[PDB]
Amino acid sequence: SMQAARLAKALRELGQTGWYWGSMTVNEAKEKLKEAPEGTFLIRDSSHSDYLLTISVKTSAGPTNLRIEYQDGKFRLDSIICVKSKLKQFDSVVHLIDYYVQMCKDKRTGPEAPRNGTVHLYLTKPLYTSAPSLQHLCRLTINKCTGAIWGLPLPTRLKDYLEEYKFQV
Amino acid sequence: MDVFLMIRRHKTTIFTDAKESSTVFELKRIVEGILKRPPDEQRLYKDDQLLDDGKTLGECGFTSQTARPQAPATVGLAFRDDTFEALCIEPFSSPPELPDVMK
Amino acid sequence: MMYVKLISSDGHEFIVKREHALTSGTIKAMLSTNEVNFREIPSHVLSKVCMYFTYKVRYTNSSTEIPEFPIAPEIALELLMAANFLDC
Ligand SMILES: CCc1cc(CNC(=O)[C@H](Cc2ccc(OP(=O)(O)O)cc2)NC(=O)Cc2ccc(F)cc2)ccc1F
Repeated sequence: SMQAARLAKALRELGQTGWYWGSMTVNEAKEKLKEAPEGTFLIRDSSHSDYLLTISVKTSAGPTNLRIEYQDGKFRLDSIICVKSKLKQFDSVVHLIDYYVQMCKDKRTGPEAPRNGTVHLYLTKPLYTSAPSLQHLCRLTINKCTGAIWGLPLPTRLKDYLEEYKFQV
Repeated sequence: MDVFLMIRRHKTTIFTDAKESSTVFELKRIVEGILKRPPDEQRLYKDDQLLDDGKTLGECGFTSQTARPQAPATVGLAFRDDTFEALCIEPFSSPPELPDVMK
Repeated sequence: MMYVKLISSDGHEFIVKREHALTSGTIKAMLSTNEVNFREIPSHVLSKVCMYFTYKVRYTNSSTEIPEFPIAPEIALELLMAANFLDC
């Protein structure tokens, strides 16, 4: 299926992040986030039967957790927290994260909670499981500079690499 | 604790690390193993200032926060026949101009 | 043998611990003389590569929070090609 193909790719991108912690319990995430600055986040498998993945993030009050939903080929933040029309849907979960990160980088969202009940996710920097490759670190930097990788002075083989992961986080 | 450094002379750079409590003399002992020049034939600098052999790197200013593995602090190195040479560090090549798309 | 010497195309020599140099898959093939001459990698790129060897070795585990590796936009094209040449 074109659905199953998009989900395989979603999971492929996730393995590229360096901040996917796989099977990690909520209490291991709470320990690993305890001393981190506000907004530090990771993604990990959900221990819940109906959810694939969970975001764990440091707030000023300590680590908290937010599940990610997958329904009919699309990812969104758990619809328990808000009406679904306010929870943007994505084909890839790294793209979902990238969006919320760019939202805060662009100061279109801050650590203060909104008063009108819309979505309040303050994310700054990921928590890496290990040092990612130097290739990937360069890819992250080129993604933060431009989205037009096909006009770059680069061999086609390395543009295919940049195309496999277009995110800024 | 750990301090990460580039020890530089002319066109030579050593990537090494030390402890913030390590002495300057301990640093020169590292240089000797790799460059085979005895410690008394060595002078080490932070910027344009000579470093007393008995100080710790900390008391010279090399903190962990300022000497990270991804951004090591630079130590200059000058060798001694009768005279000690001038401290001289050859710069790296300069990067090309950023392509327009990326500006 | 505890260290290896890496030489850029403009003649800069970089002395780094041999264990560090092995993070590069390309270097590990040759080494596993004690010098390697990169005749197409300039010093502004090669110095940053060596910093990455340090950072990679220090931060394999996660008992320390892994900080960010800063990469100026101006080297990132060349750094990409070097990183792909060295396979790290
Ligand atoms: C700012 C992020 C955010 C959060 C919310 C509300 N969130 C929750 O009330 C979550 C539910 C929850 C629990 C566990 C879990 O993990 P999972 O079962 O999926 O593995 C997934 C979700 N409660 C906790 O975090 C409490 C907790 C923290 C640390 C710990 F050690 C144990 C428990 C709404 C909007 C938001 F934007």
